[PDB]
Amino acid sequence: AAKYYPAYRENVPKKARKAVRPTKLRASLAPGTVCILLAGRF
RNA sequence: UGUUUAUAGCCCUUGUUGUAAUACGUCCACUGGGGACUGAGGACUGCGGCUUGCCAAGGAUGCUGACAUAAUGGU
Repeated sequence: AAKYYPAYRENVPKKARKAVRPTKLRASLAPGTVCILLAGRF
């Protein structure tokens, strides 16, 4: 099959059960809101 | 000074509004937030929920950025 296999039987990680679910933003950050930038260049 | 709701009212008992409210106690296998520390394990098995796939259910993954530097780290 492949060429130059590693001399170590690879350790596959255990199947994680972390499912990505949609972020629930703050109830006060509706579109059209005026906001204040705290960090960054602005 | 003396009296008995009058041109203020109060105290006691009962009825009512009443299945009154609140406080306190207790409980919810009811629920909304904010912060902190930790991520041990390493294919598959298990117990469960959902609808075979999915799942927060036998231990962290995902999306990114900066720097790739003495920056982290050590002496």
